[PDB]
Formats: sequence, structure tokens, C-alpha cells
Amino acid sequence: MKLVNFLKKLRNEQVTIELKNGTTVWGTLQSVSPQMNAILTDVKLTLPQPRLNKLNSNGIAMASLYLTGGQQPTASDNIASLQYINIRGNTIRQIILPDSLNLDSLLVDQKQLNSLRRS
Amino acid sequence: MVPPINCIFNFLQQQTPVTIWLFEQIGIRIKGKIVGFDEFMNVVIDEAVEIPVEKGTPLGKILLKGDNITLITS
Amino acid sequence: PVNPKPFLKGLVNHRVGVKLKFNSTEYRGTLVSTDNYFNLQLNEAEEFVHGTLGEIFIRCNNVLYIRE
Amino acid sequence: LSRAELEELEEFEFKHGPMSLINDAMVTRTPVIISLRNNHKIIARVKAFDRHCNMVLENVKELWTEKKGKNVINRERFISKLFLRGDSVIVVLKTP
Amino acid sequence: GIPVKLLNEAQGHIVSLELTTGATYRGKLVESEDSMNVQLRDVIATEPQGAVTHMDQIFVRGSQIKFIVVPDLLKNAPLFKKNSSRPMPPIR
Amino acid sequence: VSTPELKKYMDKKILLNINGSRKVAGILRGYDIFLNVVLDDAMEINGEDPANNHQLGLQTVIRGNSIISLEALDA
Amino acid sequence: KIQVAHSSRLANLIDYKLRVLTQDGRVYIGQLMAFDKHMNLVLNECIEERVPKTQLDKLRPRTLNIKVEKRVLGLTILRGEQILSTVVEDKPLLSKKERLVRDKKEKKQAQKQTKLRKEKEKKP
Amino acid sequence: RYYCEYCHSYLTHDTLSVRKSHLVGKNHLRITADYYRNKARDIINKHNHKRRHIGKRGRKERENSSQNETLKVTCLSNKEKRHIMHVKKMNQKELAQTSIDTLKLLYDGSPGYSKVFVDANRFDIGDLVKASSRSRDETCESNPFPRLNNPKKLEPPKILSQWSNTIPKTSIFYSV
Amino acid sequence: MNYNLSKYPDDVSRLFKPRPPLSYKRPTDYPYAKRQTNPNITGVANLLSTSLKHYMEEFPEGSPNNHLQRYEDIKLSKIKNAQLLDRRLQNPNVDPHIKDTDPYRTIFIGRLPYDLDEIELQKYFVKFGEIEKIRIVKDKITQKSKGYAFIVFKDPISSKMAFKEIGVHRGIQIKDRICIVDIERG
RNA sequence: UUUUGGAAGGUCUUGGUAGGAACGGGUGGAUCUUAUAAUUUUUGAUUUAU
RNA sequence: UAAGAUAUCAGAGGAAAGUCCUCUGAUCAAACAUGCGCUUCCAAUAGUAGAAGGACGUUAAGCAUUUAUCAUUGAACUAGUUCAUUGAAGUCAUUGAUGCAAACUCCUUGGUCACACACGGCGCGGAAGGCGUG
Repeated sequence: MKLVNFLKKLRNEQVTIELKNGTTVWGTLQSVSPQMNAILTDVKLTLPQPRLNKLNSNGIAMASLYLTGGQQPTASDNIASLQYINIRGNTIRQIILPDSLNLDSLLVDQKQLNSLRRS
Repeated sequence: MVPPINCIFNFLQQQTPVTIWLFEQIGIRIKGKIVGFDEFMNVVIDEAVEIPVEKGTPLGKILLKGDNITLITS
Repeated sequence: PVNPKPFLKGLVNHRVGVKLKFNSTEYRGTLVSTDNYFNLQLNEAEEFVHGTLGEIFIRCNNVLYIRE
Repeated sequence: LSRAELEELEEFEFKHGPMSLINDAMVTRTPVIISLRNNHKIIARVKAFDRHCNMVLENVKELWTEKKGKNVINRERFISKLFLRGDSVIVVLKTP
Repeated sequence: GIPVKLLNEAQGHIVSLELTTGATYRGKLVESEDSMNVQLRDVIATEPQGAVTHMDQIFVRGSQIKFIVVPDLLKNAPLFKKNSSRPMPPIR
Repeated sequence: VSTPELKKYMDKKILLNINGSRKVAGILRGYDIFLNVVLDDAMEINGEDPANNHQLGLQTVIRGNSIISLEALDA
Repeated sequence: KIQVAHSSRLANLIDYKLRVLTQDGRVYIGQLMAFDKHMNLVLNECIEERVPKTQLDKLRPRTLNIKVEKRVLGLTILRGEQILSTVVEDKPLLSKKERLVRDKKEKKQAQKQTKLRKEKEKKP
Repeated sequence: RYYCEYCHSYLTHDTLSVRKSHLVGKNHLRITADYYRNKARDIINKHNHKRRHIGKRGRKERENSSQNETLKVTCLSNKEKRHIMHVKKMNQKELAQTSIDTLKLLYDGSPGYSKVFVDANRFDIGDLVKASSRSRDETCESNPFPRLNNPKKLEPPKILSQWSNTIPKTSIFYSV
Repeated sequence: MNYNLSKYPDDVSRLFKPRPPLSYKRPTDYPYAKRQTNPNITGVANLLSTSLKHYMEEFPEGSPNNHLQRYEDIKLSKIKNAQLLDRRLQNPNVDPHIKDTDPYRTIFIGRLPYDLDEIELQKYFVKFGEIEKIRIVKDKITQKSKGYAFIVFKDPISSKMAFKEIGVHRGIQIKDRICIVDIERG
């Protein structure tokens, strides 16, 4: 079994990939690779504010957010919108998938059934 | 030539006490006799002691994982 | 003359401590079984970094050493 | 080995091995606690798992605490359905 | 894979490196293997806090390379031809 | 897959950097496909040349997941 | 700015001036030319762009101007381990129609070489 | 299988060493030497044929340029331009291979000339050139007085052919 | 360049001119020694297991794993497959249709054309000794010829010589199909 | 009388205009699955944290 | 490095279980065509312009800041400071580096198209997508 073969069927869905850095990426998903290289479209990648009376946020990710060339100058809070972001798999920590879709239709892997039906 | 897996084996049979420097993050050096090893350079240490970097407690018989092995030294 | 893979087989259902690399945290309980990759499973464990825990699974990467 | 031989091996290690804790937690509808290497813990129910220890979860409640000069706060974030990458986890306990 | 096959195309020309520790080596590249590890000859080595020295011979684990800068005339070597017509192979 | 070709290096004195800061100089005996390396008469170099420098052991073997560079300070 | 094809993978967008991010927060912006199984890539005329430590207080949440210190390095071969994501910047110098034209003339010219080589190898 | 796409040929017996015998083979070296010599000139010889954008000229500038007289242009013949491009291409080859090394010629009998200009035996480069006579042992005991019918006069300064008739015709003093 | 330790001659080696040395830029990420993932991972506490009850009362009944019932549908269907096979194995000394003379005299013939007859079967098999009986077997549920028959010879040596000849000979062609022969098996 | 489909003629518009089909190979390259979660890329030592 | 494979699903058929193979549906993909009052963009000459991107260009030693080794021994000294000697390492820079801002110059790009100087479309293209049929 590969549970990455579950993600491949989750195509054209709204999703939030949430990265190792702490950068969340709200967008429309396209073809996920076998190594989990998720590739999105109409995206909005942001950093949350850890409040706690001005605790300094992720110093590396703020640089990488501005560098994408998506951060608009009058973005007061720390966000950056753009089209098309290709994301290397290993960086994914979580993927917050939406409420509407039913798991029971999608978690039935075809190669799982095709091993038992063949025997 | 003297391959390393060959030369790890010449601490097993010779019964020499070794010191093993770990990954710099953790902050301890382990020492004691290397009994036996696997293909993945993870070893069992007999009569082991945990020195922070000479007041550290004795461990006993410890299987050490091969991600954290930096040096193995006599 | 004991190798590592047979060493885990000897330590089946005995009281072991397993040290994660992070905050000098040993998990103190009775081992259940082992994997090919030294994934672990515990019963009646105790977390020493104080608490008494139920039934634990530990992933392989995170472990430093295994003691009896 | 053959392709059919590994299918037997995978069914064993999920059923009679360390990952049997997760597999017996999926079937019996028992909630788990997971600790990621993020240093924040999620209290959830498993719906699938896999070789790499990644897993699809349901009714996730994350619990993340942060500190800055000995000033603590305990934040709680609720999620309906989540897909967790498997390298992040270090310890999975199964609740009584 | 072309990224690696290019590095063999650059033997005996001056290249740069940038190890993930943040150093910068730049000398003539003598050897390379399929895991992107290299032996440089007659190099100039720039430590991450700017300190520069010269060393005759150096080996680097390929795993620690962040990028390699190659001479610019290989941009049109024939790895990058899309439509290529190989002849029919000789029979073994 | 392939063995790293340090065939020309062996039996010469060799400085190499372990992880970040530690530098270890010795005489290179043997190597393997992972670049775990073993060397005789090791000595851990530091800022003060005779003072903080101390010898390690008669034979020491280094894991290849902590080699960064490996310069050959001889011919 | 530029609208990329809604289902276009990394194989499609050759010659597109990309904007690749590494783990350290440094960005290499150049024309892509190859890629690989584990996603290491060859840019053609790339420029590394870094936000210096002094400027970084300015990006903390309150028109902002950031002094981005950049250095040219033509024709790199990056490594996969380091890449964090990619984003598209410009589109290639040649058209979509013109990239088909240059293919068919090169596909024709490549075939002519083999037949002129095979008959020069056959008789002599 | 494996093949070398500079030569366009497949290897007959695939091993690692047969590759290395082809990779440093005399035939293959002459190809890859010649392949990059062609790509070198082709970026220069195929000069950027720029695309023009013609603006509709003004009423004002069309009257100010009409009163200004039309200048004569000069077009050479086809036979003429085939020769003048043969010359100008051969001239730029010369400016590649000038390498003005008068300064090496000046310090010939000096006391460290063996150690700095011979360049088989420097320190920086010296170890690298021995792999791929006038030795370093030379001191200032041999040839004590340079001028003992040994030295050659300094070769005079070069001059442009095109403008070879701008030179003053007579010297100021009578040379031998 | 001066030396050029390369395969190429001096002109071609000077042709690959490298861009000048990289400008130095003071680094912004963390130094390689200091690099580490988050340490001080506070374990699954007793206080955490005390705050489980706020989660447990909220979601006391877990959602039903209906994707598992697709697997419990198939695996239980395979066990029911064995029970229908178990209904058949209890039912050959009974069948009446296989209960004439000695089973050492009986040839099995199989793969016979659906559209054979017992007279063409008799012709071919009478090639290897006098016949005591035939029967083609037909589906008792509706009389499709099953493609097998049982043929009792007056001697078991003629039954084993018929076996020899007309099965290991690729399968005896009768009408247009390649007919295995065996001994009775059953 | 209308809708749906098929055949022909007329008119507008747009593309192509020298290669195409079958068949054959101990043929090339792409992708996919598994060996492969065990130091050299993708199953975590870069949110600087006690 | 090797082995295997070349869309998935469902139904009918040929050699109780499964495999192999064939035509019929659904879904998926690619290429090619071809449409949408589909979306966005395509620069003065009735003028000496201007838009996007640069400059690893100048003004400019701008202006405003902060930086230039450690150990050992003696003298004086307040109750730290200077001078001289001995050892250790030592990117270059202080016209620097770091922060702030402007002006000027120069480089690459394009339909610099056709019709009109006329009180919230339905000119002929090209470029970039989205969407739909075949």
C-alpha cells in the first residue's frame, strides 16, 4: 500500500498544505506525484502570528515569503498571493483536507481490492 | 587497505575499550567495549557510561543507533 | 558475541528503557515486539525526562540507545 | 523475493508487529495521542495508516504551546479531517 | 538524468561550489561520480565568515553540495537537444 | 552504488571537518561506499595549535554522514 | 502578471524563467533547462537573491522597500535536497507557435544527419 | 546501454573501462575539441538580427529632414565583400593570439627569473604543470656581465599596416 | 588560463572562460554546527491524559469505518465460497453416473468437443481395446455436454495404453478439439 | 407543422498541402510499480527553542 | 543497480474458482481540430514622449551611524590606565561595511497596426490562459 495513492484521487479540491517551516498554503490542488510533490494553482501562502506579546516568528520563512515575488507592498499582515506553486514533497507536514468529501469512497485503494479479488 | 567494517570488527574480538563521539547536538560521549555490530553501523556496547561534555552514570548493556555515530575511537 | 538484531530478540517482554535523542527522555516499560527497522512497542510505560502511561509505539529515527 | 511474498510480509507487520498498535486503534475506534517533532500534540482518531507511518485522521484536536522568556500560553486548534506526513511523528500512544 | 550528466561534461574546467555549511570553493574540477561528489584541484576556499585560503586538493561528500556553477559555454552542449536521432545499435 | 575514488589519497596525512566545527587530522588507511573512513594517529585540531590540540587514539573510524570536506595536506 | 497552464508539470515549462526557493531563504531566478527524478534542476542565467539580516525586521508585521542583495552566477546545477518550492516568473522568449516550428525543423534536420551518416558508413 | 553523442556512435562492448578508453580516446578528443570550436564562432557569426518597429513619422520632422540633403551610401560588389569579410575575420583571429609578453623578455637575466617566469617551477602553478629546460637551481654566477656579445636589441614597436604611411619619413639621427 | 590540466589543446581550454569569482555575502541562515530540529519535546503528559476527557466526552462515538466494510464484504464472501465448495465435497461412490466396473479400467477423457457424440468417442477409444462402457457427462442442471466422458475398457492395460496414446499425444483430435486423456482420478 | 440523424448541392470561414498504412524486431527514450522509510536527494536534525 | 509493467472500471463472449484474450458501455488522459458578444495584454508623432524590467552604472570620500586582535613579563599609576619586551593566530577592506534617500545617464522588450479628432463594445491581427464540443 501507498497512502500517497489516496492523495492522487483528491484532485481539484480546496486544501491547505501546511509546511515544515510553518507556512500554510491555501489553494486549488493538481496532480500529486508519487513522492507527494503537491502542485497547486490559485494560492495564498501565509504565516500565522504566534501572539505571546511579540514573539519573533520564523525568520527564514518571512524571507522566503517575500522572495516568491507574490507579496504585494501594501500587505499589512504577512501574506502573499500568487498563481501556481510547485512544492517538494518532504516539506509537507500536514494537509488539511476539506469537510465535504467522503473518505469511505476514497480510502478504498484499488490495488488493495485487486490483490484479494485476484487470489 | 583496511575497510571500516573490517576495522570495527577489530574492536569486537580484541576487547579494547572505545570512546564514541555522538552528533554534536546531544552533548554526551559514550565509552565501553564494543561487543557486536550490524550492516547499518549500529553497535552494542558492554559496560557503558554516559559522559557529558567524569561524573556520568553507568548504563549497562546498550544497543546504540547508527544515525548518531560520528566517531569510534580507542 | 551478540549482534543487534538478535539482541532485540533477547530483550522481548523484559523491562527496557529507550532513550530518545531530544530532551534526554527515556521511555521506561516492558517491550512487546520489534520491526525490521527497530520500531518499538511498549506496555505499562513510564516517561522520564515522571508520568505513568498506557501502551506506546516509538518510531525508529527518534531513538538514541536501548538499555535493560 | 517475489511481489506476492511482500504482500504477505506487509500484512504480517501491520497485524503482528509494532504497528499493530495503530492497526488495533483503527479497527476498534479508539482515539490516539500523537507527538510530532514539531513539539505539539494532536488528539485524534485514525481512519487509515501506512508503511511510512503517515495516516489520515478525523476529528483532530491539535494542542500547541509556546514560550518566550518564561511566559506560557496553551493554544488549541480544531480540524475536521487531516492528512499527516509520517516522518513528523516520534511517539504514538493508544488511549485506554 | 541530465543535471548529473552535465557535471561530467565539466571535467578539467574551473567550477564553483557552495557547501551547505556555507563555504564556497572554486578550483579546477578533476573527478566527479554519479552522486554529485567532486574532487577539485588548485582551489580557493572561502569560509562562511569570509576567511579565504588556498588548498591544493580537496574532496567533498556530494550530499553537502548546494549548487555548482559551471562554465557558460556548456549551455549548448548536446545533453540539452530535445529531438535527437540516435542510430540503430550494433547487435551484442 | 559506486565506491568513492580516494585510491590516490591513502597513506597521506589528511585533514577533514567533522559535522560543523570539529577538525580531525590523521593518516588515511581505508574507505567504503558510504564514505565512512578510518585513519591512524588522529589528532583533533583547534584554534590554539599545540595547546587545545589533543590526540584521539591509535585507530579511529569516522561515519560518512559527518564528512563535509577532506583535504589532502601532502602530495 | 503571467498565467501558467492550469495543469502544467515541471516537464512542460522548459525555458520559463523560474523562481526556485531553497531551505535557507535564498532564491535562484533563471531559465530552466533540465530536471530529474529527485528534482534537482539546471537554471541558465540565474541570480541568487537574499534578504540580509538587517533588512529582515522590516518584513515583520506592522509600501515596504527591501534591499535585496543579489549576485550573478550563470548556469548552475542545483541540488534536490535543498529545493523547497518553485514559482513561475516570466514566459520564454519564443512563442508557442514558434516553439513547434523550431521542433519540426530540428526533427527534420536530425533525421537527415543519420541517413547521411549511415550511407557514409555503409559503402566506405 | 551507453553512447557518446559527440561521436554519435554506440559503444561495442559496454564495460566501465571501455567507456574510459573511449572518453580519453584520440578520436573522441578530436571530436569534442572540434564540437566546441563550432559552437564558439556560431554565437558570434550568427549576429542578433534585431526586429524593427517603425513609427509613423511626424509632420514636423518630415519637413526638417527634407531640406537636409541626401547623403551618398557606399555598397561594395559581391566579389569585393567576400574578400573584405575574409580579411576582417582573419584580423579578429590575430587579436586573440597577440598576448603582449614584452615584460618576460625584459627580465631575462635577472636574479629570480627562473622562479617566476619559467612557470614549470613556480609554487602556485608549478606542481600542476609537471604533470601536464632552464631549472630553478640557476643563480647569478653564470653570465656575470650580460653584455658580452650575448644580448639582442629590443624588438622595435609594432605599427598598423593601414596607416603605415603616417610615419615621419626620415629619422632625426643617423643610425648604423 | 595558463596550465589547463584538461584533455583539450590550449585554444579550446582557453575557450571555456569561467565567470569571475562569486562575490561574498554575509550568511543569513543558521551555522551548520548550531543547526537542529526543535529539542525539548515535552512528552505525552499525565496532564495531557487528564485533558483527554474534554475530547472524549465531545466525540464519544467515533465515525464508522465504511471503507473497512468493503473489505469485510469481500473476505467474508471468500469464506462463503468455501462453504459452497464444502457442500459439494461431501457428495464419487454415489453419483450413480460413475458407478460401473473397476476404476482401474476407467479412462477419463476431457476437453472433448461439446458437439462430439458417444459413437465418435467409441470409435477413437475402441482403437485401444474393447470397450465395456462409455458415458459422456452432461450438466444435470441443463444438458450442455460438459466436455468430459468416462470409458471403461475390458482390461486396465488397454485403458492405460489408450491413456498413453491419446492424451500424451497432445490430446487426441476428435472432431475439431484437442482431447486430453487421463485415468479416472475421482 | 416541429425536433433529432443521415445523403447531395450552394454560400461564408478555417487548416493542411508530402508523406501515410500494415507488419516486424535479443531497438531508443518517457512514464508508472516494486526492490527503496537503514549514512549520498523524497519518510525530517535549520520555527534556535531548555 | 535490477526486475516488472504501458489507463481504470464495469458488463457479454471464448480457452464452481481464478487467469488469459475479444467486442460493448462508463470514467480518465494526450495529441489535434474547432467554437464561444469568454478572460487579460499588445507604447508620443496633432509629438522630442512614455510603460515593464534592469545596470554586477554615476553623483559619491553623499548624508547618518558602528567597527579594527588575545596571552605572558617589568615600570609608572589611581585603589582601572599608558609604555616596552616574549608567544599565539591574522580575507581583503575603513575612499570600508551597515542604515536613508534622491537625481542623472545608459541598457533589453513591444502591433510603436487600420479607421476615427468624433458628447458604460460587438474592425483585422498576435500573445497569454480559462471553459465546451468533435
